[PDB]
Amino acid sequence: SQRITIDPVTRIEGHLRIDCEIENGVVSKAWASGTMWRGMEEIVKNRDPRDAWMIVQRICGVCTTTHALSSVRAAESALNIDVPVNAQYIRNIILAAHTTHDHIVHFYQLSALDWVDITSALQADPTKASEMLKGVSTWHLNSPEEFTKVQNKIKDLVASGQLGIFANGYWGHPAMKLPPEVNLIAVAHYLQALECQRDANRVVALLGGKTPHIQNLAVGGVANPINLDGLGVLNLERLMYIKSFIDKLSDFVEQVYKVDTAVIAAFYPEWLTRGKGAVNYLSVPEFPTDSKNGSFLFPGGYIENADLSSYRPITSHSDEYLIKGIQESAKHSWYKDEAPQAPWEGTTIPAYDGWSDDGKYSWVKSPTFYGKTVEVGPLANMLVKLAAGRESTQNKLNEIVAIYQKLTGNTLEVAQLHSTLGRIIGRTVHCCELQDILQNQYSALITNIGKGDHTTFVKPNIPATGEFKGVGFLEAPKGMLSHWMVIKDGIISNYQAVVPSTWNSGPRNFNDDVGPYEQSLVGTPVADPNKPLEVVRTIHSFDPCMACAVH
Amino acid sequence: SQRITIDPVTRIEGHLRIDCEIENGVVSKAWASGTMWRGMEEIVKNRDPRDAWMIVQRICGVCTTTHALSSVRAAESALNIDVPVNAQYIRNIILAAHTTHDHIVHFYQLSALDWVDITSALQADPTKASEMLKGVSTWHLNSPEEFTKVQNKIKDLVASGQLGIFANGYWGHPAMKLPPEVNLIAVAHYLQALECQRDANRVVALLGGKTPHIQNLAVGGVANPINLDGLGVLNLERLMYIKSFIDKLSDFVEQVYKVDTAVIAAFYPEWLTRGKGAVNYLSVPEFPTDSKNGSFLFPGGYIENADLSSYRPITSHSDEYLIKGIQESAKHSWYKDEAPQAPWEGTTIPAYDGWSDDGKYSWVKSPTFYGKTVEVGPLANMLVKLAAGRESTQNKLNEIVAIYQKLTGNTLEVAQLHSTLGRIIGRTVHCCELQDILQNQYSALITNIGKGDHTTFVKPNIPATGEFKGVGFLEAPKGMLSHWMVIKDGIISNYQAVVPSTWNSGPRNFNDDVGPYEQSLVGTPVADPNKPLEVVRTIHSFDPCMACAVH
Amino acid sequence: PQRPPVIWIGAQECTGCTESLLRATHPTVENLVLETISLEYHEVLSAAFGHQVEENKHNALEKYKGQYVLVVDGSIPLKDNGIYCMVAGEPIVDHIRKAAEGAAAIIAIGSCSAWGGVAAAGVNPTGAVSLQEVLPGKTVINIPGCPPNPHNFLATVAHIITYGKPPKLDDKNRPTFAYGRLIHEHCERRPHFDAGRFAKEFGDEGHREGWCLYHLGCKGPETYGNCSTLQFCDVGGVWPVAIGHPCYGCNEEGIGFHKGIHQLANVE
Amino acid sequence: PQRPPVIWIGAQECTGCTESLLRATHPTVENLVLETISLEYHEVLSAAFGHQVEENKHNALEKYKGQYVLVVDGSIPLKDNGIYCMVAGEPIVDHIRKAAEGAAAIIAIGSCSAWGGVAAAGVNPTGAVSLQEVLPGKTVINIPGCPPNPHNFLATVAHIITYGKPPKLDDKNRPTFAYGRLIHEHCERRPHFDAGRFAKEFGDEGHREGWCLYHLGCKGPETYGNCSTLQFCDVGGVWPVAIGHPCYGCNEEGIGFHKGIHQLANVE
Ligand code: SF4
Ligand code: SF4
Ligand code: SF4
Ligand code: SF4
Ligand code: FCO
Ligand code: FCO
Ligand code: F3S
Ligand code: F3S
Ligand SMILES: [Cl-]
Ligand SMILES: [Cl-]
Ligand SMILES: [Mg+2]
Ligand SMILES: [Mg+2]
Ligand SMILES: [Mg+2]
Ligand SMILES: [Mg+2]
Ligand SMILES: [Mg+2]
Ligand code: NI
Ligand code: NI
Repeated sequence: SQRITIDPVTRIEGHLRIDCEIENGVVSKAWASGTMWRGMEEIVKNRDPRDAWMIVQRICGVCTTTHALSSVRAAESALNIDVPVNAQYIRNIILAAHTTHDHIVHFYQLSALDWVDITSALQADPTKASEMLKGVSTWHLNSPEEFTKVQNKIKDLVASGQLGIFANGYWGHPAMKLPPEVNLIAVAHYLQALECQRDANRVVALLGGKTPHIQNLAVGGVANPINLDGLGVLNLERLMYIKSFIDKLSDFVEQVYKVDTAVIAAFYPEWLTRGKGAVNYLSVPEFPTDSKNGSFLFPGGYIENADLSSYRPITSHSDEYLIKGIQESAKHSWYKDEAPQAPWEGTTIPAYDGWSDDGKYSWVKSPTFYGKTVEVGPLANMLVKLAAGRESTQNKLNEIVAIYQKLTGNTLEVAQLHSTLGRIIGRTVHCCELQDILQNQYSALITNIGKGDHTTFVKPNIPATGEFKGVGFLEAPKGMLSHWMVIKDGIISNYQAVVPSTWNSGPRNFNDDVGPYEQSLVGTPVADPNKPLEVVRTIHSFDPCMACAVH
Repeated sequence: SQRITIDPVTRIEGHLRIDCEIENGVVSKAWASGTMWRGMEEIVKNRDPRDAWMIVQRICGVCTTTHALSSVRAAESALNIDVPVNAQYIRNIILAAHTTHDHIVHFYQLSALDWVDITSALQADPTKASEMLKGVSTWHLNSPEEFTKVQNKIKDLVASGQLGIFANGYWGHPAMKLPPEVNLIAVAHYLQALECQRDANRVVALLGGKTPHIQNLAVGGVANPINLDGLGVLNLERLMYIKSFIDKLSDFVEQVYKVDTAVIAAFYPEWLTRGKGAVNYLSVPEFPTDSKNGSFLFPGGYIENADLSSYRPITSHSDEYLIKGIQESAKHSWYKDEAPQAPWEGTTIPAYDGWSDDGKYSWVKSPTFYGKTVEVGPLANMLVKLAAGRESTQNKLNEIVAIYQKLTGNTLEVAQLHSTLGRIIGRTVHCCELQDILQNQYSALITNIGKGDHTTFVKPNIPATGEFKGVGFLEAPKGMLSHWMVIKDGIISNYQAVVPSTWNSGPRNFNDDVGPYEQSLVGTPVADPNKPLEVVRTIHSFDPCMACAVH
Repeated sequence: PQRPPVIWIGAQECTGCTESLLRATHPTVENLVLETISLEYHEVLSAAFGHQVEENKHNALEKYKGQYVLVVDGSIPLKDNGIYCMVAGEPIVDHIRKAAEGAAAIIAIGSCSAWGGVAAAGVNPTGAVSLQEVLPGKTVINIPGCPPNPHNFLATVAHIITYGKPPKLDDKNRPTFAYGRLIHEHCERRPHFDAGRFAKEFGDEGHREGWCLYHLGCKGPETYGNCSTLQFCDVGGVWPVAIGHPCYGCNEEGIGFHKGIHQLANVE
Repeated sequence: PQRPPVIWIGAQECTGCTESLLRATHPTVENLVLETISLEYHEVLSAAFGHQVEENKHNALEKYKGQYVLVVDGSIPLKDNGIYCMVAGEPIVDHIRKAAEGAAAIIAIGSCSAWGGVAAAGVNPTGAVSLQEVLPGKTVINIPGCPPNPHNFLATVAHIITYGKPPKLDDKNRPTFAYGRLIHEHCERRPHFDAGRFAKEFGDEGHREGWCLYHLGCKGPETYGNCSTLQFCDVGGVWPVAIGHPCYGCNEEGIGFHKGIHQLANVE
């Protein structure tokens, strides 16, 4: 057996260490470790419930917006507040546009350099590269002339001898399978992606007041003042400007990101057969559209032992079965209290004692659902929507499979989605379906304002005595998020965040069972143990966020 | 034979009527008429000299900036003020960026639909259209996919039955010579041009305070406050933002506009043999770079009888030879005083009496230079630079000729430039050379601020007695512009504008000699006198501006 | 899918009000003409000229009677029987009155058509008047400025299309979302005015720190508009005061084109 | 030509300060890394990981000794001998002190590195401190905000590259072009403050007219920054107060993450 350490894992958010035991060039056992803690649950304690969202938003700036929205939903749950419909439309537009930026950047800026060899791109013929995409995409920026300009920018960076963040990369590795032409196409799309994500964030900015870290929320609704005839407020001119950026996102998403997802699968088909992290999956419904915090545009649910046919739907953020099942343990984490804890009764008492293979090895806690390990995120979200019979999701997956079938002659079955590439496909399907969420909610807001409803905010009252509890659910870019608030004598007496990367990255649990990252790595081939690219490929497919996982 | 009227001429600035006698299928005689007057010279009279530029800027909003800059130069001339060099760099960047917008919009939005048949573009094969440009342009937006998206926009407009401003055009006319594929290329480039001109105007806005109609000038310099370390003023962050837009203009200008100019000439070569308006040409030097209102980046001069070898250089805006030669007559114009007038002694007394072929028929005056008719604008400007031996101008013209040679197997000589297509080529050459002016002047400004010079404004004094005469020259997009101010007892006692479209569009003069628009039309073949497209093609090549011509 | 029709007529215009559309972003001018409206008459962009384009105007006024929005830039000159602006041999006042008969809505874009503007200033050589003066029995929507931000116009047209009526207007028929407040009652340099921190000349130390421009002649205290908030060109931070020059009052009748640049404003 | 080298190390960061660069326009992040600088170490974007990326850090620190700009986001935790942020088996404070020895310039990007920020608030579970506290012999340039506008950072780096020295700084080592004035001393809602025109609750009539946010808890009177003028995202009109929410004081130690959203500011 050999032992390796990967520290730091780069092209993620935050601070992660991965250790592996390797037997005869195959991973036999793995450890995931979050190596940085802040204590954000303790920082927010003993404050007014109204203040929490501005503080806990700073759990993460990659998944900005998400902890802000979960925190106001948690306070509204505790206080029994129904959010105005206009405030829901505005919250929904921000979450959908933010998630579009987040997925694009993950596929291109964070993940592509696991699969793409920039030096190989220098050998490409730009005309042959453009001809490969004929009848496969209708994108307007796949010409030989575009690809030549990109190739020349690579040539100039290499000729300078200053490769910087493109240095000491995995150029020529035996696991790099793309021809030179496909490597050049991918670099061109990497650069083009940066323009599309910028337009998604211009949507977010116009409603949030800036991004990163929006500033338009409140316990009770939003701070945007709706008045079509007002100077200096959210009027028709401002709404038209928002729409101009919404309309700029679809072509890149559909004609570049969707297509590249199918192409990567066509060249790497063994990655349909490895990287399974779990047999149970959870997602929450998202994008409420009624006056009572419900009527979601996207469905949620729980799948057990990979059986889509007998899954359990979740249609409410007040679902008592969902609420009662969630616990976290610190047996193998650096905290004092080890037995599983419901989050309203949670503690976060630091107890660092260094690394032990069989003891404590991470700042991440270990979440369970009625005692089981569960994967969250885009693979869970896609599987639940297929289990629900959602035609939009079926049809989108089928468009990816059709391009894969044109290139390989083969189809994809659902069994092949429980894998590293299935996880990537689920994230692309999500990004595509979010473009119609944007159109739908922009139209709903225009229509509602036209009926005379300009309402945005319900002012809270917070009893000065008594002890009461709330929970705010949200389907974040990395999966199901929950914030858990206890109020006593008008101030926060307990605050616990259970975050999607906590579910996926957490260490061995109270029963010593293995969570998704650690389980996904068993069986990984490693051609060169000094350069374990294959391990990083599977870990990146989960889109790790360690500021989120640990907080 | 018969007599026709074209009223209104469209795809110009302002209100123009053109009359033609046709005999044996060719124009034998023509009349040009400006049909709207405001009296801008009288509106500005009796005011403080410092106020004039904000009023007379409103002579024209197509050539915005130009009358503002000519007016401050005229007051500075009268008062003997030396403008700070930083104020010159800022004025120069504004004029060069504005002129880039102005020429792009002229070639595409105003002139292209004289030469391009939008209906024929529906018959094009997009792949064959993209193949035609291989080895001819490196532009990144010439793909079959781009061209198919544009074709589908035309198909949708036609299918709606609402063609609006694209209706009742000259579709199928015998003078329409492009193949379907080249019509589709041109429509794609028309749409792309709108993005490039928007970037050019972002440069203007960041220094001017808005556009149309800048608001940063003063008699004595500019209103921009230079302070790299100041909040709310022109600091390094604001200068970086200006540079980000300057850098966006070159590729479209070099790879699209310059290439299209050569392609139009290749398909319409007989248009190199008609449309000569004059044998005399004038331009003024432009873009001063010293501390004393001189050291121009572009040269000026006077060509007599088309002889480049014996031209007279003009290197100063104080040149007494230039100043003493300029007069205007109203013999054939709707004003009372008819003898030629030097502009410091000019009058503008309205005397409308209706149209007469041998009497008065326009609101435009008739300018002369030492008693001769003269063409101004891009053809004049190019020919004077070639006479001066300017290698940059030689080289840029040679690039256009080399594309024409590759397409036709024929070359282009200077004699062929005295024509409708030569005029178009001069405009394109100017737009290309202006991109180097922007890079040069941005660099000069950064370097001078770094030497510790932040000066921008010299406060004027205006004596309360005495009579002072000043003249401000400027090389505008349409040609040499001059504003002539007389100051007496501290106020404006006379104000006269002599504008480049006045030179080209003015009617028969005191000696009944014909000006450039009327001369250019003699010999024009007209296949259909009800639909005189051939006449409009030659007139558009001068880029008429009738708000400018008449004021 | 059919697009709402628009007829655009220029009288004594400089073309700056049309050129503002070429800076617009929401919609861009190409999206305006292909997606938002059907532009049935506009001489700056029309393929057809002369008799063909006058045929096209006649046919559109008939086809679309009671449905189209009429837009006018420039003042309308009444002196000497209308001869200071003649198109196809007839005074522009006659073209405008005939188009007004069948209009669903009528907009004066820019200070010239809204109140006479620069072309009616000084001695008023041509007897230039406003669009509302030529059409006394009609409600004219005024969108002043020289030229206005194009979205002050485009969001007015969008309100008519989307919600079936004009935006709320003030007592000068100006949309309140754009003209409802004095510039000085929503200006970022108000703290410096309050503290007596004034630029005295361009390039002086206070000017170079971004202080108030009142003593340079700023007309913000007497001009209604949205120049300090909406600003210009959608780049961020761009309006005359932010660049370093006083407001001249170009929105406001009796201020712009009447008062000197350096003449002081009255403060309420 | 060769490009100026930059080393970027994250401590107790949320990544929002890196993410600000993905909104920038002058330069865009792609032009930053290909044209303006050579980004020699940045874990968010690096192709290399693990042992390879630590070797390339060591090689760059040697090659570029005396020449590189060191940038840090996040607070630095001193409690329990540095163990609350461990990279490659060592406390992050040790990696930062080693990299500081050879730096030509040192920048704390964001409130966390500038003064401790949210991570050092309340009970301060990890004994989080600022970059300047860890490097007492060095001049640290502070660029606060949560996160700042990215150009407050990018124009500081440009001044170093173009003119060979840092921009002018205040007595907290903040660049004057971005932090030299209180938000309330350059706010477009100051006329409303002066007149007693206040929003009382979100969605009320004054809120829906763009009135002053003082009585909602606005911290503009006690916060230095450029949020009202430079604003955010280069689209025009976008900062918290313009969208309808008070300033929280995120730039300023003792205001953001300490005072409640609706707690009133002290006025000078
Ligand atoms: S309002 Fe101003 S920009 Fe518009 S036509 Fe009149 S002078 Fe020109
Ligand atoms: S006088 Fe002008 S610059 Fe000063 S506060 Fe008023 S509007 Fe702003
Ligand atoms: S300053 Fe704010 S955005 Fe930057 S690391 Fe700290 S919490 Fe994140
Ligand atoms: S309290 Fe806030 S909103 Fe009011 S004027 Fe001051 S900074 Fe502006
Ligand atoms: N998405 C996201 Fe961040 C993580 N993991 C949260 O919630
Ligand atoms: N260019 C331009 Fe206008 C005209 N003719 C002026 O001067
Ligand atoms: S001059 Fe005009 S554009 Fe605005 S700043 Fe003043 S009303
Ligand atoms: S909360 Fe922060 S981003 Fe600016 S508006 Fe206030 S300093
Ligand atoms: Cl409303
Ligand atoms: Cl300076
Ligand atoms: Mg509830
Ligand atoms: Mg937690
Ligand atoms: Mg002086
Ligand atoms: Mg004149
Ligand atoms: Mg009459
Ligand atoms: Ni996150
Ligand atoms: Ni003009």
